[PDB]
Amino acid sequence: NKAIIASNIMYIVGQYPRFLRAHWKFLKTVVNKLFEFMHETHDGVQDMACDTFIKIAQKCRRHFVQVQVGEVMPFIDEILNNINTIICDLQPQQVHTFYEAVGYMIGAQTDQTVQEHLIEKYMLLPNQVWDSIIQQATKNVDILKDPETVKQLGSILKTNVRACKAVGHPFVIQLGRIY
Amino acid sequence: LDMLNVYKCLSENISAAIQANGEMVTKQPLIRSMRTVKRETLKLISGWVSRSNDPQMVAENFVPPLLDAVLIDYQRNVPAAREPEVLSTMAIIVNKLGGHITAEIPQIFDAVFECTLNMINKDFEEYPEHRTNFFLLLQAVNSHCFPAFLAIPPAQFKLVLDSIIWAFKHTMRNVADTG
Amino acid sequence: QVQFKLVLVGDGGTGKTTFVKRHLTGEFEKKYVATLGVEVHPLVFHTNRGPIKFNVWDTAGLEKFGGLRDGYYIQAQCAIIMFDVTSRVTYKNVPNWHRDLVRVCENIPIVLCGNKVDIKDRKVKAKSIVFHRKKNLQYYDISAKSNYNFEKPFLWLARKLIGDPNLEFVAMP
Ligand SMILES: Nc1nc2c(ncn2[C@@H]2O[C@H](COP(=O)(O)OP(=O)(O)OP(=O)(O)O)[C@@H](O)[C@H]2O)c(=O)[nH]1
Ligand SMILES: [Mg+2]
Repeated sequence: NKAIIASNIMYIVGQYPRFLRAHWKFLKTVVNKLFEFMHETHDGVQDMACDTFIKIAQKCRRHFVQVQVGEVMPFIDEILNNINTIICDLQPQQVHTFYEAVGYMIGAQTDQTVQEHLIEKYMLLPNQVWDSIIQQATKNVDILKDPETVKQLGSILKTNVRACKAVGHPFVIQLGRIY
Repeated sequence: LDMLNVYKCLSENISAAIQANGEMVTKQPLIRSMRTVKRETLKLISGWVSRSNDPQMVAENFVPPLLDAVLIDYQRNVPAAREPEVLSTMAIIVNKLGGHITAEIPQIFDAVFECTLNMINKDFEEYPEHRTNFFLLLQAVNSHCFPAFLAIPPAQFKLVLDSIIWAFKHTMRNVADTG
Repeated sequence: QVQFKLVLVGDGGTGKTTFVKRHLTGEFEKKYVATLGVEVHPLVFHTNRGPIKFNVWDTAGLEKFGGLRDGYYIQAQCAIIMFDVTSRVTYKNVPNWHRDLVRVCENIPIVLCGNKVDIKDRKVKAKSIVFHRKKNLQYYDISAKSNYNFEKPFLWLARKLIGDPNLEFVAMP
């Protein structure tokens, strides 16, 4: 029962960004609740929690990259310094939906310099796998024939595609780095 | 709308030219010509809002497109390329719209404030026009949109007030007096 | 073609330096970088009676960047007091500048210049500018930003120094 209820609460709160955009503390509380639900093993809850989060990010993108009252650092930072501890239990597709969600936040930081730093760290995790697979391919190109490494190159790219859909043009700094 | 598009086209053409070859480029036909479309564009925008007589309609239609077109453009410009008249143009609209714009100070001050402040916080000489204007703006906001200074966090507010101290320490009579 | 020593004085931000630059370079300085002490600048105008040279002693207006203040004036042959119509304070101190100057130079053609006429919101109405009258100084309204009455101060001083009321600038090689 609790999961069916929690989902509806999360659906309702997801439909009123106007209210979230006026009440940071609540927004904050909601986002964190979603981050917790992201390790929930009950059926569907993780799909629910991701849908809501991307929804909210899209609609409240600016509040995550600008410092709110009662804080001394933009929420994105906490989120970025923890990506792994949050998404560790998510499935492949859900991880992409998560990356797309943060991508929208990044797209809010119009300030060149800072957006660039945000972007570099945003793509830091996926980049490690990439950089790794790449150096080994520069020793034996038979590796790009390895089932597992090809499965990863797929997922890395898939992640790169979502980030780009949300970040927009500025994402060029990333594309150029691996193009 | 289109006029804003071309304004932004030129504003990005100029900044690049400068970023690629230093201030010097400003001192030649084409650039000075492109500066002119920008400046008259700003004259037109501010020149009308001044003699307008329906604040809300003006704040809900002719103001939001200014954000991405003129403000975030002024933000993304290289220091040498930013148009000082952007600040003074905005100052005039605050004087006119007043309370009807008090809710957009957040969005505006973001783009221009801090980034402009870093151009005028090293000494008391460089970027004269930017000094003068910036404080006509800050004057206006404080004068007709004070509530804004309360909405923002104590950390941001402080940064504002200390900026004022900075004003009245100037040796340029006008800047220090405005402070 | 002999020359002359011209001492330029006034408050800070008055536009003394800016005025001088305009003449030699033709450019207009928008920034305010206060002059420390003095900066001798030779200026040349070509008249119908041979070239003429002014050694502009652009002094400082600020009190802490003063220098050998009254010490610069010695041996002067003409002067220019300048104030800013946007700041009354700089007109109320004019008497102080004329003071120091004549205590060093008893009788030399002087000119009083109200700079910044171009700025629409003028805080020093012409009705108030009367100090030159009883001290028998010449006066002009000027703007280094628009070249308004740009060469009046110098043209007048030339009339006096060369003892010719019909001297005219021409800019002949
Ligand atoms: N609008 C306007 N501004 C002027 C005019 N003349 C000078 N200024 C500005 O006023 C300031 C005056 O600067 P300076 O020429 O260095 O003044 P100053 O008399 O040399 O000051 P000190 O060297 O300290 O004695 C500069 O910022 C100029 O850009 C003018 O005619 N019109
Ligand atoms: Mg000087």
